[PDB]
Amino acid sequence: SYPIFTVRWVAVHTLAVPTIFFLGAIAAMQFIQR
Amino acid sequence: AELTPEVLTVPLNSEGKTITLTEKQYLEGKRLFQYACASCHVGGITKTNPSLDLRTETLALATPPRDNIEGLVDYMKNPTTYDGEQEIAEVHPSLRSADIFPKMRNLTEKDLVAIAGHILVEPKILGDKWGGGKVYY
Amino acid sequence: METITYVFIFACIIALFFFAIFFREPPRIT
Amino acid sequence: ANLWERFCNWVTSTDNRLYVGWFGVIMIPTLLAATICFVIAFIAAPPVDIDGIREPVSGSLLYGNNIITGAVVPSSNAIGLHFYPIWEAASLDEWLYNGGPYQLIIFHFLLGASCYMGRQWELSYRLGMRPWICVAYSAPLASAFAVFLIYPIGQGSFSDGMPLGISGTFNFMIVFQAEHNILMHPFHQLGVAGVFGGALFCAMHGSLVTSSLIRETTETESANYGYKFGQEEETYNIVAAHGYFGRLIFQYASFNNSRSLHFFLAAWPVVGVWFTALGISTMAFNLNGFNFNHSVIDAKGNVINTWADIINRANLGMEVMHERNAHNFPLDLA
Amino acid sequence: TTGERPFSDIITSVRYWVIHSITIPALFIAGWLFVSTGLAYDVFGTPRPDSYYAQEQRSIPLVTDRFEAKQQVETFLEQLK
Amino acid sequence: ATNRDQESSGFAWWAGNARLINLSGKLLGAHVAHAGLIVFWAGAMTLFELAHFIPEKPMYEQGLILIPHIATLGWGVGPGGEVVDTFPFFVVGVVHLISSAVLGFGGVYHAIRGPETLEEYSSFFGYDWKDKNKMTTILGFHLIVLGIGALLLVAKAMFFGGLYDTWAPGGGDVRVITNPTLDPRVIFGYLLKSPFGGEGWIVSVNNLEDVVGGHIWIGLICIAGGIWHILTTPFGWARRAFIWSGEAYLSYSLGALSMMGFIATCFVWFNNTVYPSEFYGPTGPEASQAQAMTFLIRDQKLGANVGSAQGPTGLGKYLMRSPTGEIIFGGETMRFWDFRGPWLEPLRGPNGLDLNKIKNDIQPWQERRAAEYMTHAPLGSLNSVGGVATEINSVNFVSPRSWLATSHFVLAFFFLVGHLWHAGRARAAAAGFEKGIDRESEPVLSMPSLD
Amino acid sequence: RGWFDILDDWLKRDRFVFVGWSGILLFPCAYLALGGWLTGTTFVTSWYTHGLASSYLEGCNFLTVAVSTPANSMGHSLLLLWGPEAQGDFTRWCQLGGLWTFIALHGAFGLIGFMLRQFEIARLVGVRPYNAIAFSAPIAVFVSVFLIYPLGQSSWFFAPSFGVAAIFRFLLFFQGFHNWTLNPFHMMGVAGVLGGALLCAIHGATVENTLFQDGEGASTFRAFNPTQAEETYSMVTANRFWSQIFGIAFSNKRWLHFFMLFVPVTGLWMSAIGVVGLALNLRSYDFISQEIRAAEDPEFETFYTKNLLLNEGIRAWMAPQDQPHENFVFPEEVLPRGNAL
Ligand code: CLA
Ligand code: CLA
Ligand code: CLA
Ligand code: CLA
Ligand code: CLA
Ligand SMILES: CCCCCCCCCCCCCCCC(=O)OC[C@H](COP(=O)(O)OC[C@@H](O)CO)OC(=O)CCCCCCCCCCCCCCC
Ligand SMILES: CC1=C(/C=C/C(C)=C/C=C/C(C)=C/C=C/C=C(C)/C=C/C=C(C)/C=C/C2=C(C)CCCC2(C)C)C(C)(C)CCC1
Ligand SMILES: CC1=C(/C=C/C(C)=C/C=C/C(C)=C/C=C/C=C(C)/C=C/C=C(C)/C=C/C2=C(C)CCCC2(C)C)C(C)(C)CCC1
Ligand SMILES: CC1=C(/C=C/C(C)=C/C=C/C(C)=C/C=C/C=C(C)/C=C/C=C(C)/C=C/C2=C(C)CCCC2(C)C)C(C)(C)CCC1
Ligand code: OEX
Ligand SMILES: [Cl-]
Ligand SMILES: [Cl-]
Ligand SMILES: [Fe+2]
Repeated sequence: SYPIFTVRWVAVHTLAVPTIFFLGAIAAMQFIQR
Repeated sequence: AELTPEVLTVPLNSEGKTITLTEKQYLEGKRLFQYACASCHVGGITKTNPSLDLRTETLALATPPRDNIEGLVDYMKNPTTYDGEQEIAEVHPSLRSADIFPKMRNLTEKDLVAIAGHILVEPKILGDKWGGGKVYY
Repeated sequence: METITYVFIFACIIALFFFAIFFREPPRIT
Repeated sequence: ANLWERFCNWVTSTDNRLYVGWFGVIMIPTLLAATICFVIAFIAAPPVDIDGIREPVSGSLLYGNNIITGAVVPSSNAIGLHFYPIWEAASLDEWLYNGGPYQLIIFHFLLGASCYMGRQWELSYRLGMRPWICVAYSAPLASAFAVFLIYPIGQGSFSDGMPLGISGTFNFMIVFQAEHNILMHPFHQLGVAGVFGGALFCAMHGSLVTSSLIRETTETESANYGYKFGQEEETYNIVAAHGYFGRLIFQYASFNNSRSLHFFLAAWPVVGVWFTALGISTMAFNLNGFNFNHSVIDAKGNVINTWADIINRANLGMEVMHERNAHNFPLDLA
Repeated sequence: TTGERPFSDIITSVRYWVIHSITIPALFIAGWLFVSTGLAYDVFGTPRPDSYYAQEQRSIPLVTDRFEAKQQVETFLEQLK
Repeated sequence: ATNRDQESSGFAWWAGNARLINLSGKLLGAHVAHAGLIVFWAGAMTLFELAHFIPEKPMYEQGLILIPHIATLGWGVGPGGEVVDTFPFFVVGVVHLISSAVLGFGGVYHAIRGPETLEEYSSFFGYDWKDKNKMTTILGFHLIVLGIGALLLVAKAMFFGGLYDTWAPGGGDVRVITNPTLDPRVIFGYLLKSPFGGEGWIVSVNNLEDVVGGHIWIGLICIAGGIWHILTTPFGWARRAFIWSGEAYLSYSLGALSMMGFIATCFVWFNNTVYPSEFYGPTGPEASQAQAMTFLIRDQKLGANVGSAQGPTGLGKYLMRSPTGEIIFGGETMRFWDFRGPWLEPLRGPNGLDLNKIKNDIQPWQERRAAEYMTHAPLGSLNSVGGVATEINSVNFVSPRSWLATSHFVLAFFFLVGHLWHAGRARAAAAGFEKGIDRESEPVLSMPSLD
Repeated sequence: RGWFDILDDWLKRDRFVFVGWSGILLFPCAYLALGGWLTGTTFVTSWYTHGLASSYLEGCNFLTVAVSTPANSMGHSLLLLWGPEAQGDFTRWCQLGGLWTFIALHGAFGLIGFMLRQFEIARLVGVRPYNAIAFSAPIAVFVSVFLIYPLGQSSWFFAPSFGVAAIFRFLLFFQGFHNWTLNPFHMMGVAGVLGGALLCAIHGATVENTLFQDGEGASTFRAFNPTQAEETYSMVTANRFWSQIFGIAFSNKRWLHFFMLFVPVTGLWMSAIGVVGLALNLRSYDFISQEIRAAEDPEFETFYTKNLLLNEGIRAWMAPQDQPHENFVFPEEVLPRGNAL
């Protein structure tokens, strides 16, 4: 079988985890009124 | 800073009475001003005549006085020159000439007060940008 | 001297175009 | 063979040093006329009233210019899009005053360059090649058409076309910014992405092939002698270059197909220049770039400036100063 | 060919989506709540729409000193009362 | 799966529509289905423009392109171009949209369920790209359909309500054309005019009589030409000149549509006759001439003698002379002195603008039309912000002339690239070296050296 | 074999993403410069340093978000988090512009690590380090523009701000104040970039249109094998084509691909030298012989004199808001304006 946690796994999640966090934050900004 | 009622307070007539607009009245006056006036009066100036602007200091010196809600509503019903000599309703949008200015047809008395309120509130917020032109962009 | 210098440098480039095209080293299928 | 056959055989002859062809029959006289006129005008042409306000602009070298400031001044603003040849003027002194040489140059030039493009297909057809080389040349040709013809058409005067000079070109760039905000147009951004990426990909492809040249020379002689003209064997190792560039990023962001790789070398810069030519062409009809002036507002109603409003301050500076004496009315509509 | 599991095997397997059916939406909610709660402002000092100027003020609170910069910003933020 | 993979067809998926070159049955389903998409958008966009339509606002302030195309044909408008009945706009949108399902049904059928090749089914509908006799017949049949459509426009102008004439006396109105221009010196006189300023080739047409009379000639020529190609085969000089293949024929139409694309772009940007300013807004030159007109009226009311006012450059601040002597407006608008509009001609005399008519014959309706067109100049941003590039956000307006000209120019350029692409390959495919150079029969290797 | 040679074996392992000794410096530095720009352009403002909104939180879009430079009062300070300005506070560190130096410095060490990565991988594979040498031109641009230019100026304030609309401001600033178009070093840089895009387009299109027929399909991309030993396109036919069309043509494959290396690298290097001169305000702003003539002759006019009037207009209109620390107050009567406009 293949390993689950690799250096490539770390490289992907260093970018993938914050990207969805930001997409959720930016999506909430679209409804902010003055 | 906020849009406080003391900012939304404008003179009602030339005798000292005032009226405090609501926040929805200002936003309604801003929408209708863009619907019927912003083509010539963007930012408080006048593209077809830069010699006359929408500054409150200019509306107070006109004859009759136009620096209040009553004077602005009367102007949108029977507009005149700066000295009030001629009636320019034939070449300026108004309810009297809504036949040739179709964007002035579906306006009501409540709408004119909102448009009159925005003209008197906006210079209190933008300062010299209202009626200043490209110099203050 | 300015106009003469510019035209002189420009004429040398046009003359260089002539020798680089018609008097190039012929490429040969070695 | 009669007269016409041997003449057609020589025109379409593949043994000529410089191939002529039928497209070259028009390209040769048109480009020679525009070239002879340009060199004479760049040196001895008198000042030209470009903006039609009786304010001539000196352009030639004999009238106080250098290589950086000299230019061939465009035609007058009073002429507009009117065809102004030599025989339409009462004298050459009038033809030279109103920008006559400019129309003669850009018309014979655009005609010759169009024939130059068709001439690229013609030689490829006689040699048995694929003919899409001229398609890549359509990108710089459409760019010349945009600043020389398409933009004057949309503005209604050839005086607004790009001048034929170094400092004149800079004037065309600044005025285009104030009147169209080209920097904020996504097509010029695509054009920058084409020329910035092209220079990147040109250095990238060149530094990888040279980094994998098979050893055929020594250290006391140039490595270029390791290749002989017309040899069958490839001069470098594409797998070794793929082995390096496949690890600088990751394996699959690297090309292993030389044909697909070189197709990418031709697609990216050409598609980028195609859009920036359409940018000048679409903005010729005043469909300008993004406008975000006074877009950010606080809770009260104050204007919260951004970098977009700062660009508007720079444009206003170019706006109120360009053609200082040619405007009598508050709005610059063309 | 380096030994890692191919990507097409992962994103098409069920177990990947059994895990990532909630991990992707939960992070989307986390970032959403980071702004809706107002924490995004207080962390980075970003001014609120009603915190750019004082009521009758029209001048930007620009920092004019290098070492006393932390003092002036707090002085500017205190005047919003 | 016939010719649906790269091995059996030779074309990758990004060139997968090229697997239809030798499949007449499936190819017919592609052109009938694409024709359904064209009528689908024509009907859906009209219903979208009608639901968003505000009658008291001008059409150019609402971003309409299809309703102005219908309003020009005299359906639903009254005097001055004012909308009086929005139901004809609804009918055109519904009927076009409803007809798209009929075209869509036959497109889907002929493309997956019908026969793959029409050579088996019928000798009348089956064709060969190298069949020079059959190709001209299909060209003649479609030429007759085009000639009929050109006469359908004439019938609308002469027998069914007429057209909207912006040059009609007393103001724009719907008018029936009774005397179309049959004189060939006037009709074919447009084709021989210069395309430069002051002439303008065919764009300078400024009356419906020259428009309707031209579509009579175009209709008769296509019918006579259609009957010609149906009964005839291409001559020898044409057989040795053109490449006879399916890809070559498409390359001819791409160069033809690209040429027509540039023509429509200049048509909508300069001509205000077949594109009335009441529906599409003032042209580029139109609004620029309106600013000089507006302030000429303003300063003259204040007592300024506009005929003697001298500008800073020495030229007239308000009026000057064209290079040929005609009295024209001053300023930067000297380039736009070729403009002709119904709201400006009353002030024009034998030598150009008449100063006596300027002092005493200016009407209030000419002043309102001058201020409206000035503030509606075809200038705007990509996010639809009206004004110059330095204008602040306030006005939501981009002229439909700018939307139509810029769009059909981008389409005209790419369709010229389609010509250079498909016509170059058609030459290489018919010659037999489009796939590369023969290693054992390289043509250049059999040629003498250049030097 | 000790711990050093054990760690060296693990760093140089053949995995999906190569690490290497350079990765100890490249990956963390490259990750912080990217994450620092993304975090700033989404949440961090520029209201106390420039008086501008520069994030998605305040209401900006992708074209107007930026990580603005520190205020002019900060000077050439490193603006460290633990430094005397921020005093260990992270929020105040963001309000003063500490992200800009956080991105510029960590990004500078990232470009050092990426070029070290090019050296290390090329040695393990067994190829020449020309891609690393060619990468010196991007490094030369970043060093001269983001570091050498502001350090010669008054502060970091006049350095490029990490934003789309902020870079466009940087272009128009160098036009009105430095006349950067007239400098001959930028001209050599323009010729290197446009000439590089020319070589890139003309080489790829020539190869694709001089291919040999190694397959029977219309899509000619499958007619190539990376292990093949024969050239895939006719160098001879391509040589004769461009000799008859253009006059001259390449005849050597190795010189051609080095020529593609020299043109874009030399262009950016020359433009970097000119920017270094701009750090000291050593501009190619004026021609003295032109000004002496125009000062004594009100009828002498060239495109050179017309562009300076645009530069004088650029400076007067944007300086009050672009340089708020100067506290410029320009009345309406001093602003240079043409007629009517
Ligand atoms: C204008 C758009 C258009 C049209 C009309 C066609 C038409 C066609 N394509 Mg092409 N194609 C297009 C665009 C288009 N293409 C584009 C943009 C690409 C690039 C991605 C391709 C790539 C491509 C490839 C690679 C191939 C085709 C092929 C084909 C043909 C057979 C398709 C088939 O068997 O699918 C079968 C598909 C199905 C049975 C799935 C259902 C499809 C139906 C039609 C959907 C209908 C939806 C609609 C709303 C229902 C309406 C109901 C009605 C009552 C109103 C057919 C003539 C093939 C070909 O040449 O055959 C020899 C082929 O191999 N196409
Ligand atoms: C002839 C084509 C044409 C023209 C001139 C217009 C013009 C207009 N439309 Mg319309 N539209 C069209 C086709 C067209 N449309 C089509 C095909 C559709 C179906 C999707 C629509 C659907 C549509 C809707 C739903 C609405 C409009 C609206 C509008 C108005 C505003 C447009 C706008 O803001 O653009 C914004 C500008 C852009 C989005 C930029 C697009 C740039 C394109 C994508 C570049 C493409 C390049 C090239 C073709 C791609 C190939 C490249 C390759 C060769 C390498 C304007 C009057 C609005 C309106 O006013 O309603 C009353 C509106 O609500 N349009
Ligand atoms: C480009 C148009 C076009 C062409 C060339 C064909 C050609 C063909 N189709 Mg197709 N078809 C089309 C459109 C087209 N069709 C459309 C739009 C539909 C949907 C309604 C169909 C539905 C359809 C079916 C269901 C079948 C065919 C079949 C056939 C074949 C025999 C047709 C026959 O015998 O008619 C002979 C002629 C007539 C029956 C008289 C028709 C008279 C018309 C309808 C009157 C109106 C004419 C007028 C010009 C219409 C103007 C339309 C407007 C848009 C301009 C032939 C290969 C058959 C086939 O392939 O069999 C295996 C078959 O079964 N077609
Ligand atoms: C849909 C349009 C169309 C198309 C594609 C064709 C296609 C064809 N026609 Mg036909 N034709 C048509 C409509 C069409 N026809 C109509 C409507 C008529 C009636 C007038 C004719 C009358 C006709 C005749 C009488 C003949 C053809 C012939 C031909 C064939 C050769 C054409 C050729 O070599 O042209 C090449 C064109 C030239 C060599 C002319 C030189 C170009 C001149 C100078 C035109 C100027 C171009 C200029 C740029 C345009 C500016 C505008 C203005 C100056 C005019 C070809 C199959 C011939 C044939 O063999 O058929 C049996 C033939 O003898 N056509
Ligand atoms: C490849 C790794 C790397 C590199 C080269 C840098 C480089 C840098 N970072 Mg960064 N950083 C990194 C990773 C890295 N970072 C990581 C992973 C994080 C997240 C945890 C950060 C978080 C971070 C922040 C938050 C900040 C920096 C800053 C800086 C800059 C100043 C660093 C400094 O002065 O350190 C000084 C310290 C050293 C150089 C260590 C020297 C160690 C030797 C062996 C001495 C040992 C002393 C001995 C043990 C005795 C101890 C002391 C004793 C007497 C009490 C510099 C450009 C600052 C900056 O750019 O401000 C604008 C800043 O504010 N970094
Ligand atoms: C990025 C631009 C891509 C341009 C494509 C141009 C190259 C295409 C030429 C054709 C070659 C053959 C076809 C290949 C095309 C190809 O095969 O694509 C698909 C590719 C291959 O994936 P696998 O091999 O896992 O796919 C399963 C296959 O084995 C089934 O055959 O997928 C990935 O590599 C996805 C990348 C995820 C990456 C996530 C991030 C990982 C961390 C990266 C951190 C890097 C930073 C480095 C520091 C500098
Ligand atoms: C082949 C093919 C293709 C194509 C396809 C197509 C192109 C198709 C078409 C289709 C079509 C094109 C269709 C259409 C349809 C339509 C319809 C179906 C309609 C309906 C309508 C209705 C139902 C309406 C209703 C109404 C009325 C009547 C009144 C008013 C209101 C309303 C609107 C409601 C593709 C690409 C996929 C690929 C593969 C193959
Ligand atoms: C409707 C109308 C009108 C009319 C119109 C007309 C009547 C038209 C016509 C049209 C026409 C009358 C057209 C024609 C065209 C032509 C063309 C466009 C041609 C082309 C050609 C070609 C393309 C050729 C080529 C070639 C060469 C040159 C050499 C050899 C080879 C070839 C053959 C390829 C008017 C304006 C009055 C008014 C409005 C409406
Ligand atoms: C600064 C700092 C730091 C760092 C942090 C980090 C590292 C962060 C990261 C972050 C991140 C890492 C984030 C991310 C984000 C991302 C995003 C937000 C993205 C988005 C995207 C999108 C939106 C897309 C779009 C598109 C395109 C581009 C193309 C086409 C298609 C589409 C449209 C889809 C620390 C703590 C160390 C320390 C302190 C300071
Ligand atoms: O000419 Mn050359 O640049 Ca086109 O805007 Mn108007 O006009 Mn003139 O001013 Mn701005
Ligand atoms: Cl200028
Ligand atoms: Cl003017
Ligand atoms: Fe290559």
